[PDB]
Amino acid sequence: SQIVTGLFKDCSRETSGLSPAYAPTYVSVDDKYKTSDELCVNLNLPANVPYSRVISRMGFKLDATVPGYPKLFITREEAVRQVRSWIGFDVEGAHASRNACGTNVPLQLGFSTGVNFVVQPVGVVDTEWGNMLTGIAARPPPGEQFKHLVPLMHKGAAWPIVRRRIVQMLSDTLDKLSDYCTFVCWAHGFALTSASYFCKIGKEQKCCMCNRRAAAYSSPLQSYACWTHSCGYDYVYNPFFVDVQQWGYVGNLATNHDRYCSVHQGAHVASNDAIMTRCLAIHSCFIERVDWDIEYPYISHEKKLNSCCRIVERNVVRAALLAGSFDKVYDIGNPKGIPIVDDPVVDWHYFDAQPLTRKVQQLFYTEDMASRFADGLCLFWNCNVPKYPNNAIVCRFDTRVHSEFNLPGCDGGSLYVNKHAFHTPAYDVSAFRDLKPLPFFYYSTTPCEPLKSAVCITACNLGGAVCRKHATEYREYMEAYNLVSASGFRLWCYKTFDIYNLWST
Amino acid sequence: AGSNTEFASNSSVLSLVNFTVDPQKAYLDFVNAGGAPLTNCVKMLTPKTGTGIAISVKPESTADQETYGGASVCLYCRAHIEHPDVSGVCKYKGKFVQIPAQCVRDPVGFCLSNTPCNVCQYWIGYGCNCD
RNA sequence: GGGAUUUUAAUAGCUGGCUAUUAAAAUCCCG
Ligand SMILES: [Mg+2]
Ligand SMILES: [Zn+2]
Ligand SMILES: [Zn+2]
Ligand SMILES: [Zn+2]
Ligand SMILES: [Zn+2]
Ligand SMILES: [Zn+2]
Repeated sequence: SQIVTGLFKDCSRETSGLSPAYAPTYVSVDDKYKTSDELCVNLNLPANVPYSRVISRMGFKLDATVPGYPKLFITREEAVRQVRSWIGFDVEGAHASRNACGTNVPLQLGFSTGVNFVVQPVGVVDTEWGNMLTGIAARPPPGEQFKHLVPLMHKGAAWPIVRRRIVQMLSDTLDKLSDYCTFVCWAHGFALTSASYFCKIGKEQKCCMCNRRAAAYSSPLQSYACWTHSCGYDYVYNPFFVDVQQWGYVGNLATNHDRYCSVHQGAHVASNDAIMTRCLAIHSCFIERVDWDIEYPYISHEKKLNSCCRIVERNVVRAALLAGSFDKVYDIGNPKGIPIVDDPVVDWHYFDAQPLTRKVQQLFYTEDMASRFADGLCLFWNCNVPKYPNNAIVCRFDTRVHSEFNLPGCDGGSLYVNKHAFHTPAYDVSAFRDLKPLPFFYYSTTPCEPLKSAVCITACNLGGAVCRKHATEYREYMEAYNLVSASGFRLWCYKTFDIYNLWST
Repeated sequence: AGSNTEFASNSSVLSLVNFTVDPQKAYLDFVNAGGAPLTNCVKMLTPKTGTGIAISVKPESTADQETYGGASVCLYCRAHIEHPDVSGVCKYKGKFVQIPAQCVRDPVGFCLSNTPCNVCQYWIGYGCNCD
């Protein structure tokens, strides 16, 4: 109506507007042609054709709502629903110079995967016969903060190649995780302006070779494909955008990220900015406010891993309880107080941070309860304490193992997505300085209905023999234990453990 | 630096057109769903004694038409995106477009939805008589 | 170089008040 925006600004240095037959808007018409009734007159003065005026792309707003078209600037909760597609996105820019002044073009695009793309300075130029998206003169941002951007003015590549490189990198990253892409930006204005160079939007589409959602668009083929079938595709189709600054953060990105993190220290590079942005988003959604009621669908084998975890636990806890004649057990971290194994007759006590059952008490471990819990064995299954006591069985996830269910997190931690999103703190080997690695072994008391093992605790192997029953049992236990160990879980025990105490049963 | 060109009310739809795979369907769906059409078009003051042809080098409106600048009624010129025409040239820019007086609510939608006749150079269904 | 907020001045318009455009200044963010 009356409020004028900086989008599509005329960045040319010409002192006069355009002819009425050449100007795109009534505002851009030169004032010699206008009249009192908001109409233009066709004067006899000749036009100044040909011309070439640089047009600004700063000020995009993807807030339009059309039926059939999805919402791409998503809110917090649905971004938490789409956490597997989180890709950090930062863009550093160059100012238009020489023929133009008043717009910025992308110079280096950085992603949270640690990848940077250097591009040639390319902008929109409006000419008497239409418009073109071609290279323009640019300059680095003046100041000692952007001295590292000066060489990048002589290292760029053409935009069509960088488009395919971006699509290929996104396909390699997001093939197994999700069918979507969510760009996690810190300041979404320039990021969206740069995303206009390699993103296409529209109605949701199906991949041309399978039933998966299409995430990439090929202009030469005019086709849509998923991440698996996006070879040679040049456009990203329907990406999501998330602005972390709108979540209530004051200050720049560096002081906000450095407040809660110390791992992502690095030199000023757009990929480092993007990594810090995604880390800050992870901290904001899974550490500041946890237990958000969102379940995540399974991908590859999480049900089997869940079964194998209990299979391993019911064997290790039973053996630990049998060895050492420990008659008192504290299961610190049990949410409901359900015991692991009920075959041995020992005293059981339950603690948790947020107990779901009145049988379970509230407890937090800060090493000052080390002498408090000294009369019995301590179970810590998926319980994160900065230091573990000397009398305890511990299972802790190694955050250095990256999988489909283990995304990178904050401050060295990892986002473990197993029907729920848990932020596991960084795996520190000094936390088990009073513990030893638990050796591989199997215990069994079942009756009987080639294999040789020096660690199998069974009356069959105690007599120097074996049968088909235990030859199969030991192998399925090996499969379960492998799956658990290759998933990333590490098991630790008190220092004095050995299987020689288990022959008494 | 620079000189502003477009209102903030239009920036919601042109941005959409800057990102869609096919801009014409996007604009027509935006308008048909109830969105506000494009404004800020270059409308010319004419004596209304013209031949009434669709596209001309000078204003040629009749009493039942209005004359607009060619670049102001082209969606690709408003959104500053690539034209779909042969060799990237615009058939409207630098010329004057005659739009029927009952369709001045959305000149851009009329230019997208209609085409001039190849023989008489009038709008098809709005003045063309080649039957 | 880009944007947001606040303040001031000029211009234009509307009905003591209000809006818009442009320019300047301050703070903050991006570059
Ligand atoms: Mg940055
Ligand atoms: Zn596919
Ligand atoms: Zn970090
Ligand atoms: Zn046996
Ligand atoms: Zn055009
Ligand atoms: Zn005809």
